[PDB]
Amino acid sequence: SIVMTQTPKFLLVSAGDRITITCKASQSVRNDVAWYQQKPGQSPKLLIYFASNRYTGVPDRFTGSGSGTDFTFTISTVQAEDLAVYFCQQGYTSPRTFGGGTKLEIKRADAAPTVSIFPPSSEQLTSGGASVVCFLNNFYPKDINVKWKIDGSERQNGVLNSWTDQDSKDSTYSMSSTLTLTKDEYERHNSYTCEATHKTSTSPIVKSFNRNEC
Amino acid sequence: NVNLLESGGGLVQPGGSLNLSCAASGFDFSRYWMSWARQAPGKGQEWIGEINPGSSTIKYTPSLKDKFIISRDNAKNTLYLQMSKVSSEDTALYYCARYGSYVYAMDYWGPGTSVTVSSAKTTAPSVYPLAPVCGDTTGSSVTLGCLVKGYFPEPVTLTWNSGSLSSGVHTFPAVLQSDLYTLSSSVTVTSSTWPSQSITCNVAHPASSTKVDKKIEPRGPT
Ligand SMILES: *[C@@H]1O[C@H](CO[C@@H]2O[C@@H](C)[C@@H](O)[C@@H](O)[C@@H]2O)[C@@H](O[C@@H]2O[C@H](CO)[C@@H](O[C@@H]3O[C@H](CO[C@H]4O[C@H](CO)[C@@H](O)[C@H](O)[C@@H]4O[C@@H]4O[C@H](CO)[C@@H](O)[C@H](O)[C@H]4NC(C)=O)[C@@H](O)[C@H](O[C@H]4O[C@H](CO)[C@@H](O)[C@H](O)[C@@H]4O[C@@H]4O[C@H](CO)[C@@H](O[C@@H]5O[C@H](CO)[C@H](O)[C@H](O)[C@H]5O)[C@H](O)[C@H]4NC(C)=O)[C@@H]3O)[C@H](O)[C@H]2NC(C)=O)[C@H](O)[C@H]1NC(C)=O
Ligand SMILES: [Cl-]
Repeated sequence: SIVMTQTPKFLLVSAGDRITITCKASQSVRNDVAWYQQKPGQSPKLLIYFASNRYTGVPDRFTGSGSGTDFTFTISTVQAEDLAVYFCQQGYTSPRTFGGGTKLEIKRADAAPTVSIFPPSSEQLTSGGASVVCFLNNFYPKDINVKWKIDGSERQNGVLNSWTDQDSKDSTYSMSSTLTLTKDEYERHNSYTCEATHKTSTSPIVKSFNRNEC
Repeated sequence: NVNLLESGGGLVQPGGSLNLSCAASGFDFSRYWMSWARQAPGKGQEWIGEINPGSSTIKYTPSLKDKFIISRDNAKNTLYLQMSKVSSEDTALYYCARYGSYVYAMDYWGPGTSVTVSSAKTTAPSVYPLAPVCGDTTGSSVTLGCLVKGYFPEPVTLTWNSGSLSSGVHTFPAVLQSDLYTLSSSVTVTSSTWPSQSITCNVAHPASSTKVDKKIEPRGPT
């Protein structure tokens, strides 16, 4: 089977810049190469076919070129809406194998996270569990660290984190952190804190509550 | 107006069998080559196989040529994928795709149907409303949330006010721990809005026929 080796695997570009992705085929595939774009939460769309032809309705900023084993795909001026995974495919012989993809991320101005903390819901406490939730929303760049403290002591066991894909509309990231205890352990302590460390501030962002006090 | 819609996905035990369907409309199905592809969690797209209009040519990726069978019904405008002897590496979103006229390029892809290969048990979610305490606000807006815990398999669908509220929403990817998923979502509205305008998280988990509405109610000053 023909191998399509796609590079780079990741791209971080500012809006307005030019990007070029490369696909190298393990043997010649004539001009039988297609390029696809897959935005977050959507199915792939065909952009380029027969190596260098734009598919119907594809805007001018997308082009492809190449023949034989060497192929490139270019966005002349990247737009924020172009955030997506891009991948090549050869259609010369079966199996019609895909490249491994390139994830295109957009550079934007720094943004500090908006942090909110939530004690366990009484509905969950009735069932014997206790999850504390911290949302860290609309920040940039993506690298961020969250620390949980219980009565001042760092807690790592029981923490589950999830991250959104970069937003195509504001180019930010968001994150959710959930600390799950038993109701019994939760009631053994009074102060719960989520601390966010991010390049925008020298100081951590600290959100806290006390079970008994406001 | 071209449309493809896959169905039939869901949980299947390892070694079991599952048939996927792909309903087509808006073009002359009998004149087009059709194909299947899949995207496993964290991986790129993988081409599965193709079938020509008359079903006289059917091709597969070698690793799948003995597990999967592709077929089509031109009279019913439907493409099929017969999965058998499935294993954990067959867990993926499965896509059906049309080939463009006289090209081996996939010019229209369906939304996909999710397949999970696992022996973990189907479990219904618990849905928990999240409201701030002590009057916690970020400036002129408040953030509420919804926590969905303890379910299997994916997917859960979460909306706010039955989808009427979509601005200011972050719904986070489900995370698996010890064969159960956690999912959460936050919604940020202006302080004036809530609680005078009610906000409700709606959670659907077809695998357990769970459909839950949880209104967010204050537990602190507003
Ligand atoms: C996914 O889709 C596929 C495809 O479906 C189509 O496409 C989809 C997308 C839809 O549109 C759908 O609507 C379409 O139809 C589904 O595949 C179908 O699955 C059904 C089963 O659910 C199969 O139906 C069975 O067919 C058997 C005969 O099949 C052979 O012939 C077919 C026609 O040519 C051929 O298509 C088959 O591939 C198969 O061909 C043979 O294959 C073997 C090995 O692969 C080769 O060695 C042969 O050479 C080859 N021959 C040929 C000519 O090619 C029927 O026998 C079977 O009937 C039995 O089972 C049903 C229950 O399912 C019972 O109700 C019946 O009464 C009957 O029961 C049997 O009764 C006898 C007694 O008379 C018992 O014998 C006794 O047994 C004892 C031991 O237990 C002793 O041995 C005793 O001495 C002995 O007498 C049997 O035990 C008993 N068996 C059972 C199980 O109870 C049935 O009709 C379709 O063939 C199949 N079609 C295709 C194309 O694959 C698939 O199901 C679906 N999956 C899912 C998950 O949705
Ligand atoms: Cl592939």
